[PDB]
Amino acid sequence: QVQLVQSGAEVKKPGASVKVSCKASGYSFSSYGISWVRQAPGQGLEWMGWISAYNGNTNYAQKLQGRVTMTTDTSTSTAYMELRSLRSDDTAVFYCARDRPHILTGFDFDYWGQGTLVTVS
Amino acid sequence: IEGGWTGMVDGWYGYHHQNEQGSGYAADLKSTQNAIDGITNKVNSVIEKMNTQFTAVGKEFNHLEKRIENLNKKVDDGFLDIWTYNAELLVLLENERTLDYHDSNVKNLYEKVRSQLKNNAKEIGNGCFEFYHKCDNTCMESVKNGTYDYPKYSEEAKLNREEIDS
Amino acid sequence: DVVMTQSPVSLPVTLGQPASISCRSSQGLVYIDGNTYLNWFQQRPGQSPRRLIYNVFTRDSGVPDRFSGSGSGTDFTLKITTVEAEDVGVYYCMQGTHWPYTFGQGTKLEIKRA
Amino acid sequence: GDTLCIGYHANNSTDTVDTLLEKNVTVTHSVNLLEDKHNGKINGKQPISLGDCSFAGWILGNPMCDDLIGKTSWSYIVEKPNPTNGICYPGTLEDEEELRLKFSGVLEFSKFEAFTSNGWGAVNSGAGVTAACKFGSSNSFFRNMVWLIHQSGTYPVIKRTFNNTKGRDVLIVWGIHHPATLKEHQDLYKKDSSYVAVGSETYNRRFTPEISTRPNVNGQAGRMTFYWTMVKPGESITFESNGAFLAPRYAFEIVSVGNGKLFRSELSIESCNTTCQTPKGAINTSLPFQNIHPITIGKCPKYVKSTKLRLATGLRNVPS
Repeated sequence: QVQLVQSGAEVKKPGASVKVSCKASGYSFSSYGISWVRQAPGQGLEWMGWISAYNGNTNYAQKLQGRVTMTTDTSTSTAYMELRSLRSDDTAVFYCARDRPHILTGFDFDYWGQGTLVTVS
Repeated sequence: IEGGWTGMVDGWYGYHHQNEQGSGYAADLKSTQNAIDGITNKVNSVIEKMNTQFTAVGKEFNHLEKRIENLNKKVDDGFLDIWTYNAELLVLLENERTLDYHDSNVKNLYEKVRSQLKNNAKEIGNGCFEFYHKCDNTCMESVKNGTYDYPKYSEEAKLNREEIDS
Repeated sequence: DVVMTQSPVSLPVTLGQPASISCRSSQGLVYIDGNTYLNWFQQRPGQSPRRLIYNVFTRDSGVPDRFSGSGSGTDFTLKITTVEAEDVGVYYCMQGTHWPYTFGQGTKLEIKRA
Repeated sequence: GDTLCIGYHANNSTDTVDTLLEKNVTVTHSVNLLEDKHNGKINGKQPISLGDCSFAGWILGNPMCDDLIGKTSWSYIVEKPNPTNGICYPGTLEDEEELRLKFSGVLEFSKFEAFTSNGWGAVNSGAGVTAACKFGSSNSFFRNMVWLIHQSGTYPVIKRTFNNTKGRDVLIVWGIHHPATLKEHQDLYKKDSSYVAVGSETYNRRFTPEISTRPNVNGQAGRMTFYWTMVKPGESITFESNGAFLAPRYAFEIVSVGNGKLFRSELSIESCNTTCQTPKGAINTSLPFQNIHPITIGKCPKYVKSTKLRLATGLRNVPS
């Protein structure tokens, strides 16, 4: 039913590319969309970005524009976040969530991810 | 453009390509997008800054010289008439603005594709453009994102175009 | 851009004393569908968040009748009757209909203010 | 060759909207701005009914209002449009229409005796009953006031004072008798002219009877002008009179204030109201504007004669 499996905890140095993965099972992948959010230590940030399995499309957050690249593998029903140019400020706990894939429909965050710690220093 | 696309459920405006690879729909999301933000802001201003429905009038002494409330009665009835008119009219105004806006966005997307393609394609009666050259998915996506390379295909398009007329 | 202000950042609530959380927006959050969009959600320490309210007045299937979501226009509230134990945690506003959508700040709960 | 086409979206929604030129335009998407749902006629808070009595009947103590007695708190009082019980002895109520606005702001009162009927001095309190205000077959008078008349051929100057030690606003009511002839004045008050002096911490009035024989209403040619005021906490109001005086006997201590307004319909008591409660009903649907009733309660969408207010959100739906 509700199976949104994030990737394992990751530790890197500033300026290296990072790649987080979110698996999903059930019939919940009807080419539906997936968005990703940032949570800085102690205080959360706003959304990071979103992507549509139905129509390849990505919306990225501001001032991250230039580092955030997101993908989807429809065959494995998996989404991917990739942040380049890592920062010590970027050190944070990420998260995945459901979303509706075409703009004719709006948004729905019905599921959530196991969480993936990302440390950068 | 005569009709709409039930198959393009990605947004209000977009594309339907049909090449060697096949045929598919895909909405132009920057324009779809600007349209959504615009219509959302329009609706928000209509609803929020609608009017002060609440009768803030204190009516400390109301009217009462005449048996029933006389001045505030007809004042409220007239205010009723005032918006009963303003709201009907505003609905109409903004709805035809929305339809002309959607029409203008469609027109502009079409003109952008036209200015990119120029000679390397032919215009068709309805909304459609027929290439004088082979446009694979890379060429299609190049047209969509606005990076269509005219000199790349200009020679192939020249030869074909000059051939269909014997 | 949208600004989600939450006035009640800190909330010490005696168990069983209905309290409210206020989200205030810079602009209106209605949409083309006609449905105002803010979906409240709650997070437990070390636990991934889980939503509670859909649009302004729909309760998530997994939400007790205690969690009530209200509001209209730009100012919106969330009141929980007889605040229980697990109800303690961090809360957040939700997407404004404008794509730059803003979670806002956070609001925390306490077991018993006495 | 290959073909790339530009097109818009078509769905199935036929909800139609109307524009400044064309109308019934089938749009792909539209919002209804006009709230026009099923009025649909414990729960939240419970209301009360004034029965065959009016607001005046509900507050003046009209004998037949003995049914009304027993309603201290409410959510939205209900009045019939033409109740049988208003002002049985013909007359008027000074500022009744802002007092009903006051009660649009009152959810509970407590009725208490502010002046004992027999403690007005050597004056007949056991008399002063009329057939116009008869209770059952027997005659009677308003229960919240007492109609004092002479004792043994003399009606002296009487004077009492009330001090609002309750700590809350007290609604007090009285009235002046406007007899039909001079003989009625002499028979009831054993003098030819009288006065009613009402003076509080802020109130100040001297009334005098206006003697003339108005056309008969409920069989009475005389009138009575009833007055009401709000005695604020700490105020000590004093009543002084030597004739033509409808003594206060009961007052109302406003216990709770809120936004419970009133109407004139005959529908069954309806509770569990929504943000806007109307005579027809209270629908949860929250479309910016409504059109069920012009007379509404609570935060309410504006009433509009319209029958359809659908705002176009999508584009012109034309499939195939």
